Amino acid sequence: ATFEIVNRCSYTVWAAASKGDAALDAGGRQLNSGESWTINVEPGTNGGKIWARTDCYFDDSGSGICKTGDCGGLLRCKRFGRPPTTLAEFSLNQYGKDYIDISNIKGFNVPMNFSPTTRGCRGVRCAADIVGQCPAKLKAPGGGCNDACTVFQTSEYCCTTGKCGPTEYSRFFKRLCPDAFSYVLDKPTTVTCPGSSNYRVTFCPTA
Repeated sequence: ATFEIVNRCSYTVWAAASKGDAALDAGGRQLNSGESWTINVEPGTNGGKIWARTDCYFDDSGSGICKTGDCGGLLRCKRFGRPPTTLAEFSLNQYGKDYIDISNIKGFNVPMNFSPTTRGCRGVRCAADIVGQCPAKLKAPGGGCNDACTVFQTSEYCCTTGKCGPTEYSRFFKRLCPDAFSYVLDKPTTVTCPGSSNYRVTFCPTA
């Protein structure tokens, strides 16, 4: 499948793409405002993620540090990023269907739009001012709005027993971005698309 990754933010972001155990394509790249990066992901990819990182320094060997979404200090991510990160998640060619969603289970950093560029399904979006409204206990000094698991490490917020309910924190993310997963057991806002679809992810889709 082809993913085009479009930075519509006024600020530079460092896009990242991984399936946890490896890079997807180059794994990461700088995107200045308006730039687009087209990547190829292998059919059958299960548990792929896309996100933006903010405020990154990298040396000439591709080593450094971002304030949100850092993936062990590399430009080209092999691993998932440090929260807070708004996540585009996908599993492709799963019994003939692709499954997409946006998640705030690991917090929020940049607003996003994750849509098909082929026919047969709808996109999803989380484009509210979650950082501006974030609660002080979840505000990340680095930038962004953490999830309450990250911060408090309780069974309830992390859903460690497999039984958990929504919370004051999860409801905050849900109130602002109802189409994004707000906690691990939220009613699914997964979208099922035809197998082998192509997509666009747009950072700051409205500004």
